[PDB]
This record gives sequence, structure tokens and C-alpha cells, in this order.
Amino acid sequence: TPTIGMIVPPAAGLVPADGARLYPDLPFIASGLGLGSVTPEGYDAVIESVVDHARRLQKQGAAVVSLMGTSLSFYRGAAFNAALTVAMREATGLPCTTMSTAVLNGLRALGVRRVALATAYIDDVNERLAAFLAEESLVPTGCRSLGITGVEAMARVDTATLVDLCVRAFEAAPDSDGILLSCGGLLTLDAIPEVERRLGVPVVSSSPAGFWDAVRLAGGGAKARPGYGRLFDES
Repeated sequence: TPTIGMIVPPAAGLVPADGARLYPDLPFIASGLGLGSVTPEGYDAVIESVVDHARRLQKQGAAVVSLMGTSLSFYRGAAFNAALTVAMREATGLPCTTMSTAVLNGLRALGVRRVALATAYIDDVNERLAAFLAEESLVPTGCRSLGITGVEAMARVDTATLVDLCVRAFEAAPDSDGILLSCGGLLTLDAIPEVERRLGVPVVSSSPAGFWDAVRLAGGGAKARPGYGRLFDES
């Protein structure tokens, strides 16, 4: 059974709880970046830090590495994500991926072209992720946010609150094939099937999608626990 390595933003470097539950029998390890919003040391220093943490995971026995950070994966667009992926792969000799690649793969697997975006965080996250999706020829149809800033760190948002968010996002953009939920706080898994039940359209949650994508990359053919929505039920 291959170990799955994840690079996460906070220095604490914990494996995210919101996804680990999908795969209770698989070993995950994580390495935390601790980077600031801006890094005065410059662009090379940011890339070096990502690459160093990928090496650390390789040395600790990871069989694949996923960059599980929203800003690094999405905020500079798809070409940057691809270049950083190759830099990671060339640094480690391991299959490497990211959260944005995972989200693209999830929406593709579900046949989603027109997407409504929802977040528990600020508008800017939806705008960045929408621009990224649009550049990849998907069609953002609408954006809804809760504005809870603490979700950039340790905040947990109630399932019912996340469900209302996604439902209202879709009702405002009812011409959508599906919904992308990002920055939803510590736990989002429970909202997914409930939203899908109420709307009849699939939901991709960015962090759980990164788990699914890494497990797929790993090549074991392990299935997620059932009951967490179309993407995980079907793969």
C-alpha cells in the first residue's frame, strides 16, 4: 500500500481531516510550508520551498506528492500550476499533482462544463478559481461566498451552512452542470451528498477532490468510503 504525501500551507503540516475520512485504510503523510501571503525572498524562494518540501516527503517514503494548497494551485493560472508540477516531479522522481489538477480532473470525470462556484471564504477566492477554470475552457456561471475569514486557518463551518451556501449558489445560477466548493473550512464532506440530493447536480469539494486525485495517481485502485456523493461513489 503506497504512502500518499501532501504539501499543505500551514507550518504545522497536518494531513487535512476533510478527506482523510474518505480513505481510512490508506497511509497519508504531510509537510507544511508555512509561507506568508507574500514572500520577500522572491519567486525562486517560493518554488524552492515547495520543491524542498516535496523532497522531504519523498525521503519520508511518499509514493506520490500532491500540493494541497489553494493559492499556489490556482492563483497564478494553469501554466504556472503545470510548471510547478514538473519542477516537483523532476525534483523527486515521484508522480506529482496539485489541488487544481485534482479539481479539473473531478469536474471532467463528472462531465461538468458550466460551474457555479461557492466558498465559505471571501469573494477573491471564487474570482481566482473562476479565472483559472475559464482559462481551461470551463464556464463559470456564478459565484457565492460567505466571507468567513477564519477559514483561511482553523475555522469549521456547519454542514447546514455549507448546504445553504451551495443551494443558493445554484439557484442564482440554475444553468450550471455542477458546483465547485472551495475554502469551506475544516470539514466539507458531509455537505456534498446533501447538496446533490437536494439539487440533482454534482458537487466537487476542492480538498476532498485532492484526496481522490492523489489516491488515483498512486495507482492502487482503492475506492473511497461510500456515501460522500457522485464523484467518490463512482470511482
